[PDB]
Amino acid sequence: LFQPADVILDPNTANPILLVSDDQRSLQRADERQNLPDNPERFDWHYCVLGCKSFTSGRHYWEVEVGDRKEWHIGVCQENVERKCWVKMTPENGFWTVGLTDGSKYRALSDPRTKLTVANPPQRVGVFLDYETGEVSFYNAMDGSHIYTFPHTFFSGPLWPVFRILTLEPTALTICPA
Amino acid sequence: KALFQPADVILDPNTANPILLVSDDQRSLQRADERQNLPDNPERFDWHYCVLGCKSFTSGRHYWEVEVGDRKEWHIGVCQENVERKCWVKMTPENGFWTVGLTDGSKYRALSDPRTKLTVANPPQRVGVFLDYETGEVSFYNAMDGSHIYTFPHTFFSGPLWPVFRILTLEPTALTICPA
Amino acid sequence: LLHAADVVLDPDTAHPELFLSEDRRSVRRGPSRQSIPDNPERFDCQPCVLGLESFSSGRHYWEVEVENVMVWAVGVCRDSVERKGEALLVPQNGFWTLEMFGNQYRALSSPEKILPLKERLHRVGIFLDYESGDVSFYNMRDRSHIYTCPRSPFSGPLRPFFRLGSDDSPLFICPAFIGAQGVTVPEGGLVLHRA
Amino acid sequence: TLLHAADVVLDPDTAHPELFLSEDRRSVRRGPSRQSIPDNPERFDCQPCVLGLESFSSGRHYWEVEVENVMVWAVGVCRDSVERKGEALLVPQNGFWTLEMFGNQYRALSSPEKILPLKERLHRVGIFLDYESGDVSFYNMRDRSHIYTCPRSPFSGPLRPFFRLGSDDSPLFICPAFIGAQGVTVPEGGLVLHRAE
Ligand SMILES: C/C(=C\COP(=O)(O)OP(=O)(O)O)CO
Ligand SMILES: C/C(=C\COP(=O)(O)OP(=O)(O)O)CO
Repeated sequence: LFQPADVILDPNTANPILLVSDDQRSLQRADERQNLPDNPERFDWHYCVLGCKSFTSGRHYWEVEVGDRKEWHIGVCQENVERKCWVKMTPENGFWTVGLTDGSKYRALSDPRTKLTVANPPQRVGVFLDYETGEVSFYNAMDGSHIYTFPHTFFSGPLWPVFRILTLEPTALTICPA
Repeated sequence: KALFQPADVILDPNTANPILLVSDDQRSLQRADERQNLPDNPERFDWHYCVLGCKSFTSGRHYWEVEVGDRKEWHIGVCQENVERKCWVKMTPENGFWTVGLTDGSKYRALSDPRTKLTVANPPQRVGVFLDYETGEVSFYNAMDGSHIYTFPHTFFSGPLWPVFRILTLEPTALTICPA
Repeated sequence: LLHAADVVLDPDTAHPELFLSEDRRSVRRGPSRQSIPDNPERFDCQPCVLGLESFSSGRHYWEVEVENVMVWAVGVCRDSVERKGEALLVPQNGFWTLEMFGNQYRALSSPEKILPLKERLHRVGIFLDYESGDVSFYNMRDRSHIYTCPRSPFSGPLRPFFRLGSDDSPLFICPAFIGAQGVTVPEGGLVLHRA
Repeated sequence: TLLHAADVVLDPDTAHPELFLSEDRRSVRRGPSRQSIPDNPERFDCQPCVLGLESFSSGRHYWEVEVENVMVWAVGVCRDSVERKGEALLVPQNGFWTLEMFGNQYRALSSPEKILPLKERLHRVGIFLDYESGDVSFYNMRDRSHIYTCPRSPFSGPLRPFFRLGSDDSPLFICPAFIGAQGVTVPEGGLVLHRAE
């Protein structure tokens, strides 16, 4: 009921500290920000990178291999978001994201941040989008557990898969191919 | 036939450090709490708390008297037009600064390299600066009793010379130039 | 690039019962009181005083001594503040501060968000990153982190904020290091310069 | 006019073989052995020193250094041009404006004549630099008190932070500049007592 999406990371949107794999599937972090041009599409403050392809309508889904990562946040964002200074990643600011911080605190990046009580920490999360209905939901791609879903909102403009990592840990954030 | 030319020195506000306060008659000099917001034109001493006169000396003998009074800190004399004004330089004749003065209310010094410790019998309330461009003389006297204070080693003067005044402390007594 | 801000208070902004020093780098509350004109640029009911220089960009920080002071509240506020009346100095009104009350430290200066500090602070730092909504406080004894306020979207210029509810002892603002500025350096250098 | 709290990071290419740097390059120890490293022209070979990375040629900058439990240390500013090889004295004529602890005393300009009569033991020392003023000062960061200002110097060239570790007891910590909650999630209740690595 949701079209599988072949998502790849767009390095030109990557924060100067984020490392995009050669296949544009894995996402790591460096010790310090890299000397890269500050093109208007690149994220400068938030440790965020987008996909290469957007979604203007339909029902799409992709699965993210979060693995052992003790910090990660995934979701979607409007194209008209601010990428050069700090914005509170919130549906009001065009950000529909969930994730994990500190290895145990699962939260939905809303305002206020909704504290999720995940029974079993997911090793692979599935992001589900539904433009015309305004539904953003995240599931445990392994055992199908519903993690969280955002309230219905009327989407404006295109949507891009957004990925944010803050820590420098061994295990990387990889996107599962479709 | 005249012995020297008495200089009617008035302070140039366009050269004064942003921390200095030039009077309305351009005769008295005072300091401020923090620097003013004045443009950093080339003629302004941005680092040293210095101020120049308005007219220079290209030749001849000149003399003027400065009222120092109860001031605990002051330094006066002459300097060349090409002196460094935008960063610190040691105010010595080597750097184009012929200056003497008082610090800590008691230690009189001729600002040379190294600074010369001066022994002053009677603390001068009014100092006279004598300049002889032809013989390279820069001399300082006690204007009240005419007694000599210090004379710099005579030098070959290059470029015009400016009356320069430097104060580092904020205090009630001001550095005042006595009119001709 | 971090800026070590040299914060001097603005007597316009100041309160009619706070008494600034001549350098305007200290403030104290005594029995006598000012009776200055309550213009729109100032505070009247709640004891406050603001720094003149207001920031609109970059990273800035400054230190404040609060030794032997019972009740204080240091932080950062906007330049588009409310200055009349007695509203709550809570992030919603544009005031992010760190305070002491009842021998306790409270974040956001609201009674239930109390900070669990294991030692009394004698000199705190106030950090500000404009492009990050970052207003942080530091324990300058070990330069350790104390508290970072909930990230605020900054509209216009902000300026240092100071509030004293303690009559006992003055609140000191640490000036930026000036080196040997305005002071004669001898041939051997200055040793243990004081004043 | 404006003071810049510097974020100093050591340069391992200038680090003496007996100096062991941490992974963040913000602290250094004197190890029991040598590292068997190349003797590149940037590295000190006889005196145990290491410089900061970014150099200064104008403006006001300062950095704090934790020197607690270090018996023989020397910190300050040096010229980018100073000779790395040899055992030349760390004096201003050679391009070193340094504050040193030697023989359980404090010596300015690394001179036995200029002993600093401090009665408090230094734990965090701030190194002040004002290029246009020729000013290299030092401060006791416990009380923010003044320690010593070196004789004014026409620098004429880029200047770099200088560090000499002479003991093997305890490391030399160069305190990083405050970065607030950079790269850290501030919770809804605010970030309380952050301790990082
Ligand atoms: C450090 C950083 C973002 C942290 O943002 P926040 O501090 O607002 O925390 P969160 O509510 O999880 O978004 C760069 O992406
Ligand atoms: C602070 C200052 C000048 C101090 O210069 P110096 O440090 O060379 O001291 P002095 O020998 O009296 O000239 C500004 O005029």
